[PDB]
Amino acid sequence: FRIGRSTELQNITFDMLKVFEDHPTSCMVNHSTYYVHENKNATWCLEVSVTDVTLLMAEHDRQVLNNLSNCVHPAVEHRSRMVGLLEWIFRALKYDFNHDPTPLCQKQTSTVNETRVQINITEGFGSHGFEDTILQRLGVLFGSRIAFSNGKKRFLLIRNSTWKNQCEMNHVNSMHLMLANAGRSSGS
Amino acid sequence: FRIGRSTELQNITFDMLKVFEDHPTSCMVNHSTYYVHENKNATWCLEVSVTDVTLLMAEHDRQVLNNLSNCVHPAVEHRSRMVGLLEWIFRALKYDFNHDPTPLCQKQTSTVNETRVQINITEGFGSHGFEDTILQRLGVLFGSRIAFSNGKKRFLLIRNSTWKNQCEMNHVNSMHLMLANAGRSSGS
Amino acid sequence: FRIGRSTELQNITFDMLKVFEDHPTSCMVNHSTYYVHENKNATWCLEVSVTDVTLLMAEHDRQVLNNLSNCVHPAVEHRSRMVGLLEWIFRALKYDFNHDPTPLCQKQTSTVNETRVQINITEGFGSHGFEDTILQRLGVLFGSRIAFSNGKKRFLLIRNSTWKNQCEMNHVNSMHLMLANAGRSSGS
Amino acid sequence: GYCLERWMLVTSDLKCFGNTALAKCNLDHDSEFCDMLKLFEFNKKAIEKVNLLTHSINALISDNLLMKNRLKELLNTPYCNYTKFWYVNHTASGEHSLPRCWLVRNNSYLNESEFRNDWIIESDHLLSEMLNK
Amino acid sequence: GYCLERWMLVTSDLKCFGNTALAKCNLDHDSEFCDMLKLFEFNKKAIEKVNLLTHSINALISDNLLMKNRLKELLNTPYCNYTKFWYVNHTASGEHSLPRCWLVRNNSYLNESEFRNDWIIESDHLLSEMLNK
Amino acid sequence: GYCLERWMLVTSDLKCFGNTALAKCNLDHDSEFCDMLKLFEFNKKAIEKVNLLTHSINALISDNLLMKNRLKELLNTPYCNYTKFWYVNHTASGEHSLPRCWLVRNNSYLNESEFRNDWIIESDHLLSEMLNK
Ligand SMILES: *[C@@H]1O[C@H](CO)[C@@H](O[C@@H]2O[C@H](CO)[C@@H](O[C@@H]3O[C@H](CO[C@H]4O[C@H](CO)[C@@H](O)[C@H](O)[C@@H]4O)[C@@H](O)[C@H](O[C@H]4O[C@H](CO)[C@@H](O)[C@H](O)[C@@H]4O)[C@@H]3O)[C@H](O)[C@H]2NC(C)=O)[C@H](O)[C@H]1NC(C)=O
Ligand SMILES: *[C@@H]1O[C@H](CO)[C@@H](O[C@@H]2O[C@H](CO)[C@@H](O[C@@H]3O[C@H](CO[C@H]4O[C@H](CO)[C@@H](O)[C@H](O)[C@@H]4O)[C@@H](O)[C@H](O[C@H]4O[C@H](CO)[C@@H](O)[C@H](O)[C@@H]4O)[C@@H]3O)[C@H](O)[C@H]2NC(C)=O)[C@H](O)[C@H]1NC(C)=O
Ligand SMILES: *[C@@H]1O[C@H](CO)[C@@H](O[C@@H]2O[C@H](CO)[C@@H](O[C@@H]3O[C@H](CO[C@H]4O[C@H](CO)[C@@H](O)[C@H](O)[C@@H]4O)[C@@H](O)[C@H](O[C@H]4O[C@H](CO)[C@@H](O)[C@H](O)[C@@H]4O)[C@@H]3O)[C@H](O)[C@H]2NC(C)=O)[C@H](O)[C@H]1NC(C)=O
Ligand SMILES: *[C@@H]1O[C@H](CO)[C@@H](O[C@@H]2O[C@H](CO)[C@@H](O[C@@H]3O[C@H](CO[C@H]4O[C@H](CO)[C@@H](O)[C@H](O)[C@@H]4O)[C@@H](O)[C@H](O[C@H]4O[C@H](CO)[C@@H](O)[C@H](O)[C@@H]4O)[C@@H]3O)[C@H](O)[C@H]2NC(C)=O)[C@H](O)[C@H]1NC(C)=O
Ligand SMILES: *[C@@H]1O[C@H](CO)[C@@H](O[C@@H]2O[C@H](CO)[C@@H](O[C@@H]3O[C@H](CO[C@H]4O[C@H](CO)[C@@H](O)[C@H](O)[C@@H]4O)[C@@H](O)[C@H](O[C@H]4O[C@H](CO)[C@@H](O)[C@H](O)[C@@H]4O)[C@@H]3O)[C@H](O)[C@H]2NC(C)=O)[C@H](O)[C@H]1NC(C)=O
Ligand SMILES: *[C@@H]1O[C@H](CO)[C@@H](O[C@@H]2O[C@H](CO)[C@@H](O[C@@H]3O[C@H](CO[C@H]4O[C@H](CO)[C@@H](O)[C@H](O)[C@@H]4O)[C@@H](O)[C@H](O[C@H]4O[C@H](CO)[C@@H](O)[C@H](O)[C@@H]4O)[C@@H]3O)[C@H](O)[C@H]2NC(C)=O)[C@H](O)[C@H]1NC(C)=O
Ligand SMILES: *[C@@H]1O[C@H](CO)[C@@H](O[C@@H]2O[C@H](CO)[C@@H](O[C@@H]3O[C@H](CO)[C@@H](O)[C@H](O)[C@@H]3O)[C@H](O)[C@H]2NC(C)=O)[C@H](O)[C@H]1NC(C)=O
Ligand SMILES: *[C@@H]1O[C@H](CO)[C@@H](O[C@@H]2O[C@H](CO)[C@@H](O[C@@H]3O[C@H](CO)[C@@H](O)[C@H](O)[C@@H]3O)[C@H](O)[C@H]2NC(C)=O)[C@H](O)[C@H]1NC(C)=O
Ligand SMILES: *[C@@H]1O[C@H](CO)[C@@H](O[C@@H]2O[C@H](CO)[C@@H](O)[C@H](O)[C@H]2NC(C)=O)[C@H](O)[C@H]1NC(C)=O
Ligand SMILES: *[C@@H]1O[C@H](CO)[C@@H](O[C@@H]2O[C@H](CO)[C@@H](O)[C@H](O)[C@H]2NC(C)=O)[C@H](O)[C@H]1NC(C)=O
Ligand SMILES: *[C@@H]1O[C@H](CO)[C@@H](O[C@@H]2O[C@H](CO)[C@@H](O)[C@H](O)[C@H]2NC(C)=O)[C@H](O)[C@H]1NC(C)=O
Ligand SMILES: *[C@@H]1O[C@H](CO)[C@@H](O[C@@H]2O[C@H](CO)[C@@H](O)[C@H](O)[C@H]2NC(C)=O)[C@H](O)[C@H]1NC(C)=O
Ligand SMILES: *[C@@H]1O[C@H](CO)[C@@H](O)[C@H](O)[C@H]1NC(C)=O
Ligand SMILES: *[C@@H]1O[C@H](CO)[C@@H](O)[C@H](O)[C@H]1NC(C)=O
Ligand SMILES: *[C@@H]1O[C@H](CO)[C@@H](O)[C@H](O)[C@H]1NC(C)=O
Ligand SMILES: *[C@@H]1O[C@H](CO)[C@@H](O)[C@H](O)[C@H]1NC(C)=O
Ligand SMILES: *[C@@H]1O[C@H](CO)[C@@H](O)[C@H](O)[C@H]1NC(C)=O
Ligand SMILES: *[C@@H]1O[C@H](CO)[C@@H](O)[C@H](O)[C@H]1NC(C)=O
Repeated sequence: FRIGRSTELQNITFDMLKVFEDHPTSCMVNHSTYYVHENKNATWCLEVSVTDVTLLMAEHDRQVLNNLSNCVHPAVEHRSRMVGLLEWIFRALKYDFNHDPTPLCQKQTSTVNETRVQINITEGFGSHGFEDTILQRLGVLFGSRIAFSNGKKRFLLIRNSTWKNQCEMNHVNSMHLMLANAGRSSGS
Repeated sequence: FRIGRSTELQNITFDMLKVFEDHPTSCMVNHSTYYVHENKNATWCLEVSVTDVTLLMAEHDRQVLNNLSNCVHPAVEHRSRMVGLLEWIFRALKYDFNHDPTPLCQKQTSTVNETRVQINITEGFGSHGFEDTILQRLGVLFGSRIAFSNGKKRFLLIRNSTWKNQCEMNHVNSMHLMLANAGRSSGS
Repeated sequence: FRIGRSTELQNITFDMLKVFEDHPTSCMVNHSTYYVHENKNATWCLEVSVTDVTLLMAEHDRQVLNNLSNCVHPAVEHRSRMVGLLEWIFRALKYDFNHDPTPLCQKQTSTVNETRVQINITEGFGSHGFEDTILQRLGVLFGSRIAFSNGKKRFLLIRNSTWKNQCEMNHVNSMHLMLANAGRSSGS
Repeated sequence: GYCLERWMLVTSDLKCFGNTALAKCNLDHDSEFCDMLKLFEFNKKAIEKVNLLTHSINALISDNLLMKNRLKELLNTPYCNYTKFWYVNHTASGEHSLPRCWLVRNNSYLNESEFRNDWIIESDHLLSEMLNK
Repeated sequence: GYCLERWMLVTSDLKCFGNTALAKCNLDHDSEFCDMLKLFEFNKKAIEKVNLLTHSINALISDNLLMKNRLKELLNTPYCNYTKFWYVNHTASGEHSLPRCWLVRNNSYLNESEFRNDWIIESDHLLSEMLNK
Repeated sequence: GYCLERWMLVTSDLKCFGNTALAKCNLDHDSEFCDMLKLFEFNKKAIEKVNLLTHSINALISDNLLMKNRLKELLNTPYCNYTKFWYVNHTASGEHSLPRCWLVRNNSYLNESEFRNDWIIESDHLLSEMLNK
């Protein structure tokens, strides 16, 4: 770009693959569905969704009270990594385990082959503004605008799925996630 | 003010009403009594006091173990907001729920029509310096000098009351409270 | 040092004794053994070690679930201070009591006259990277290089001992510890 | 530079500060005026729903500066309470300095004489910079 | 000053920025380019095992600046996404300015005209500093 | 400017640094000397009871700088351990530079030659600023 007779406007574009290859990253398919990836070469991922349908009921499923690792089947090959990524998500959500609603996860004898962690963000289940707090966290984490939208049941759901390149790595989301988990260990 | 022949000393005073109308604020009546207001138009408030008399005993009243919302009667119209303001106060105190003494709140069948949350800050009930930690937090939060004073029983009490304009909004206290609760939702 | 004909290189060395006399400090004997001192005149200290031998078993000893103060005998003269220093260490380790493995401490009827707090940092006991997280915290806290070394059982052990001048006060370690415990009370 | 709205001030006057004075805001980390300007700018763009003040309060307000002022207040040392700010203004030219805080002791504003040396040098500093350009 | 490696950039060119431009990095707290440069330098010294990026991410990346850009994005205001940075470069001399961020709205890079006033003054600023030395 | 007390130093000499050198403290975020001065000032006003060092430690000490130095130490890179600081001092005039940290590798102070380029430019920088005034 020719600004003047002797001055030019130039640009540089950074490539952040090498810096954030081996660290957890996240991506937004749409304003309700998000994906968290432990590392670029992981064959599994965690899906974070805002849903209107209850999938886990308190009458039949376990609640997470300092036993999140039990929500993953003992026969999963990447069980420790999946529990670690769940903790990374939980710390990225800035979850208050003293005051926020107790998360639910699936029963031990579930027929479905996926690990589900459910948070009830319906108005009145938690303290005032808990739904808004979570939605604004989703906006800060994944760049979502779900919060900038108009009493029905609503949940934040974290399930495990196979990595199918549902998005492209976003190093801003990586920075937000890593900032929320500063001091932890990442990079193998 | 005439500094010199061609220079003047001028001042500006800010009005912070519009910025902090809709956010929680706090005020200090005296070095022992403090008031937390959810918003300017709230008809209710939370009183934070440093008292020398036990009001709740461990033998007859409930202890807060991740069930703070139960300390508010289900028939209160602003129950969710009051629980939210209690959590805002608790996060502003920088309370350590793993190590700090367990708060007490009133029994379900209490005759008194107010919700009381009591923290025992008597020397020896908690770890060394817990009383000093809480008193210095009160100084940081409300500008109190209670800490800069001379083994008797002492408690930090949070009760609910009607807003009667016991103080004037202080945007420095508002900033301290909001900084302690960064990322939460405030403003309706 | 004569830099040039009219310029000299001069130095000053600071003495941080008076600033950090009355605050908790820590020191590193070697890359596995560390010592935490409540104050310069304390006759007792807390030893933090990385060991390969199990000293407390889950089958016979208590686990720390919001009752750390119970790990100290009620007849110890500096019981409150020792519990306070334990909390300072725990906050300095950036311990996640929701997700990190539950610490073990000795039984009430232990014959040994020392209070032991054990954390299992063996690979697979906790989430992925928990051992690396703890070892890098040890590096940040005490300046240790234990993390920069090569599946056997490994534990982080905190015991109480008599102060025998095992090290010299290090005000960088003091700053790291105090930064991890900002807002607490220290200095009598 | 920046011209404040009527509702931001209590004097009911049109106050606008030039870009030369406000350029010092990035350089200085101990300016409470710049922090209050950041709050007013954020609230201004917010007014013109969800309120995002909790997410931006760390970016707009320096926690360390607020903490220092609170600790100064607790020890009865003169402190900033973020309400009144003084500046030096060349009457004829209209050039002014970055408004500094008006300190408080014993729930009372510090008298002008009590920080005379503060507003002499600043005045002089202004009268020096004017001659540099 | 600092010359970036091939893998740090997508243009496959040797880009090096002089110490005169990079000296402004400490002065400016709102430079995302400087943060990205700190990140690249840390990763560079890391490449040449344990990864210490979680401990240094606060020192390398300003949380407040990232938060401001995210809040700007959530409100559809032009924001920095930390990918493309523009600078003004005197073609003959080779002197350049500190690369500023290339803002984004609606998932699209801001057109050059849309920040023309941004790269006019900067260009002028360069052409002024060149004459001061 | 600031004259340190006897108990703050181990040399048992009257050391005072002028306001010209100390004015750079606000500008520089990577000065550990300025942080140690802030600690000594706070402790000085504390000595002349409750100790408020835990509340002010974030305002006085930069967490990012301490973290960077610790990470440099863990990787055997030269680091600041906040103990010894070197400065350049014009013997005749008495004008000096802001004391920089004396780096350490392998539990031993870096030799003067090993940072010769550090104290040449600084010396030169001083000899330049002296001629600007
Ligand atoms: C994380 O850890 C928590 C505990 O900290 C686990 O939650 C517990 O789950 C167990 C079983 O999974 C529950 O135990 C069941 O309790 C019933 C009665 O509980 C009363 O009290 C609790 C309050 O604690 C109320 O929630 C509840 O409504 C009742 O009022 C019993 O009916 C159950 O009996 C079952 O076992 C017996 C054999 O022992 C069988 O005969 C029965 O048919 C039946 O299967 C059972 O004892 C316990 O209530 C839960 N506690 C809480 C606080 O919720 C989570 O499961 C765990 N999560 C993970 C992921 O590991
Ligand atoms: C998302 O997360 C979920 C749970 O967190 C994972 O789903 C689990 O996946 C594991 C495998 O990793 C499944 O475990 C395997 O199940 C097989 C069949 O299970 C039956 O087990 C008995 C058999 O009668 C009955 O209870 C019932 O019929 C079950 O259907 C077994 O064949 C497997 O065992 C084999 O391997 C093990 C380990 O090598 C050997 O010890 C055995 O001998 C045998 O060879 C194994 O147990 C588990 O069932 C799944 N959970 C559920 C709830 O169904 C997802 O895989 C995970 N996805 C991703 C992408 O991470
Ligand atoms: C938040 O949640 C906590 C639990 O997490 C609640 O605290 C519990 O409160 C219940 C009742 O409110 C208590 O249950 C009572 O326990 C007595 C025996 O408890 C022994 O063990 C506990 C240790 O857990 C000791 O503290 C205690 O001293 C005893 O050694 C029983 O005597 C009680 O019986 C009552 O109910 C029966 C009917 O079931 C009646 O017949 C009796 O007359 C009597 O009314 C009762 O079971 C429980 O001990 C408390 N736990 C703890 C850990 O303190 C809080 O109340 C709750 N707070 C809020 C605000 O919701
Ligand atoms: C500070 O916080 C406290 C508690 O956190 C609040 O005090 C409670 O206030 C609520 C109202 O918000 C009270 O609830 C009402 O009580 C009335 C009388 O209670 C009696 O209930 C039965 C009747 O026999 C007995 O247990 C006993 O005699 C009680 O005294 C009822 O008339 C009310 O019910 C009416 O309204 C409800 C809801 O609309 C209807 O469903 C009913 O049909 C009926 O019309 C109601 O239950 C409660 O009692 C108070 N608590 C206590 C412990 O006394 C304060 O109000 C609060 N203050 C502020 C400023 O926030
Ligand atoms: C901090 O607080 C925790 C609780 O929050 C304490 O941990 C408890 O410790 C007590 C005793 O110290 C344990 O109680 C014992 O439980 C046994 C059965 O427990 C079952 O369930 C638990 C799950 O909660 C499982 O861990 C366990 O394996 C069992 O499945 C009983 O066998 C024990 O009986 C003992 O007492 C009776 C008299 O009452 C005697 O007759 C017996 O011989 C025997 O001595 C006993 O009741 C309890 O299980 C522990 N809970 C947990 C969750 O671990 C920590 O001790 C405490 N720590 C400190 C430092 O204070
Ligand atoms: C590191 O931390 C540990 C524990 O956290 C401390 O060890 C404990 O130290 C205390 C003293 O501070 C010991 O308590 C004393 O024990 C003596 C003997 O204990 C016996 O008690 C009965 C007697 O039959 C039996 O259970 C058994 O034989 C025990 O061996 C008693 O003589 C002491 O009592 C005396 O003093 C008390 C208080 O003044 C008086 O009330 C009594 O009348 C009497 O005069 C006292 O109980 C305790 O035993 C130790 N723990 C263990 C597990 O052995 C370390 O001291 C601590 N070290 C540091 C440097 O901090
Ligand atoms: C998630 O939280 C929501 C919000 O609290 C829960 O839904 C609520 O469930 C309660 C009962 O558990 C419902 O109360 C019932 O309301 C009807 C009136 O329509 C009445 O017939 C019943 O007697 C009772 O009062 C409440 O209406 C309902 N709220 C909504 C918006 O549907 C939900 O159960 C929670 N789910 C999980 C999995 O935690
Ligand atoms: C708040 O914490 C204080 C401080 O621990 C508690 O008061 C203390 O209560 C214990 C008993 O629970 C008292 O011990 C008793 O002391 C007397 C000696 O005077 C003796 O006769 C008894 O055998 C027993 O040892 C202790 O003295 C007392 N402390 C004070 C300063 O009074 C208080 O109970 C706690 N209250 C609540 C509501 O949590
Ligand atoms: C940023 O600079 C790049 C060069 O690094 C510009 O891309 C070139 O643009 C010219 C002129 O249109 C083309 O002839 C070249 O083929 C382009 N090269 C490449 C590698 O893309 C690009 O236009 C600039 N981007 C802007 C101004 O947004
Ligand atoms: C800052 O301090 C001044 C006092 O120096 C406060 O001004 C007083 O405000 C109260 C109402 O809160 C009035 O009744 C007084 O008349 C005012 N005094 C003066 C001298 O103007 C001001 O409120 C303080 N602001 C904060 C946020 O603490
Ligand atoms: C920064 O924003 C630009 C868009 O302005 C993004 O560039 C796009 O990247 C996607 C892949 O993620 C490509 O499909 C598009 O073609 C790119 N568009 C342009 C105009 O180059 C860029 O990815 C964004 N970076 C981040 C970290 O969000
Ligand atoms: C900073 O590093 C120096 C070494 O370069 C340390 O100085 C040593 O201090 C010990 C006592 O702790 C003495 O035994 C040595 O003789 C000293 N060596 C030298 C060369 O002076 C200094 O203690 C370190 N400070 C900190 C806080 O780590
Ligand atoms: C503080 O100022 C008040 C206001 O007049 C005065 O009465 C008081 O004596 C002063 N000093 C103290 C220590 O309160
Ligand atoms: C406050 O300072 C002014 C200086 O302008 C002086 O005239 C006035 O008397 C002072 N007030 C008091 C109460 O000392
Ligand atoms: C944003 O940009 C897209 C891209 O073309 C455009 O379609 C859309 O209308 C713009 N505005 C909004 C509000 O989405
Ligand atoms: C983008 O801006 C450039 C100015 O260089 C202009 O030529 C082009 O038409 C613009 N693109 C659109 C889609 O408006
Ligand atoms: C570090 O310095 C010590 C001190 O003499 C020396 O013995 C050692 O070889 C050096 N290198 C390493 C890698 O320890
Ligand atoms: C340290 O550096 C000085 C330069 O002043 C040199 O004379 C001395 O020999 C060096 N010491 C060692 C052990 O190399």
